[PDB]
Amino acid sequence: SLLKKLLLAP
Amino acid sequence: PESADLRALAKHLYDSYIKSFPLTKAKARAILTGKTTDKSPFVIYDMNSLMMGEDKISKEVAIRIFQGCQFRSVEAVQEITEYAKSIPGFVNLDLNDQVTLLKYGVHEIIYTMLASLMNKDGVLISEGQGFMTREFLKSLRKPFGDFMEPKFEFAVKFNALELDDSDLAIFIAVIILSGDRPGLLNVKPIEDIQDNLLQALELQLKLNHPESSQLFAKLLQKMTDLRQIVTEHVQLLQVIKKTETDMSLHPLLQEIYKDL
Ligand SMILES: Cn1c(COc2cccc(C(=O)O)c2)nc2ccc(Oc3ccc(Cl)c(F)c3)cc21
Ligand SMILES: [Cl-]
Ligand SMILES: [Cl-]
Repeated sequence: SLLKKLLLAP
Repeated sequence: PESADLRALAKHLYDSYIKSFPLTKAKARAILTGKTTDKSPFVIYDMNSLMMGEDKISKEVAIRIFQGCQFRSVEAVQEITEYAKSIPGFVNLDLNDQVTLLKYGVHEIIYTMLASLMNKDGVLISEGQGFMTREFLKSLRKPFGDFMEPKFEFAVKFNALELDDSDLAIFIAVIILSGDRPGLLNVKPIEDIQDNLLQALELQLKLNHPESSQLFAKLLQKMTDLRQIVTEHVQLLQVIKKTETDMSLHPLLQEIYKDL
């Protein structure tokens, strides 16, 4: 998901 | 001491809050009370000034404004996500649970912070570049003219509590770490973090608002009030998507609004 992607970016 | 650590946690959250949110309540009230030295916000109070502001800061105005709020929401979700990642223990939670906490908690945080940019007469937009009057916002045709009244009503009462950015940083952290969100896989670690955050909020309020009787209890109630605001907002959305076609929703919001 998009939220997951935002969460993973340092 | 345990209390000393709760203050260090409070400070950590505040510093994180400052790094994640460009427009703080302190700066916002300065703009709203006319004390800032920066460029004054351009006031949008009617169709003509909206046109002028649209250059300073195809679709009908009502939809343009509604979609404008949606775009700001997309930006806010990203700021809130960055803030969440700074809450001790958050990034170590099951990743799907992090998603879940944000999915069900972001709007509650958006409306909390929106209150910081509002007064009885209007709301600051685009990081203080503009100020849109409350009257103009409700003068919009149906169903858009009722869109924000519930938020303004909440803000006036919320702002009467006079919280500052330090109080807000912890308040927001508590809400994000809500163990009762639907579908959480591991509630215990979330609850343990929130319990510590709640202890930090309690101490923060006792120290920062010593005379404010029952402020902690009042904030717990505001947390409940915020969920009701989101509930009404979601319902108004359905009513909008049920009559307003051709309206495309940002994918980030589509994800959040899905099964919610
Ligand atoms: C009212 N409002 C806010 C702040 O209010 C919010 C912000 C986020 C969510 C909600 C909400 O009710 O869900 C409300 N940001 C906005 C951004 C664009 C917007 O629409 C416009 C504002 C000025 C101009 Cl020149 C323009 F051409 C469009 C309205 C906005
Ligand atoms: Cl106010
Ligand atoms: Cl929920």
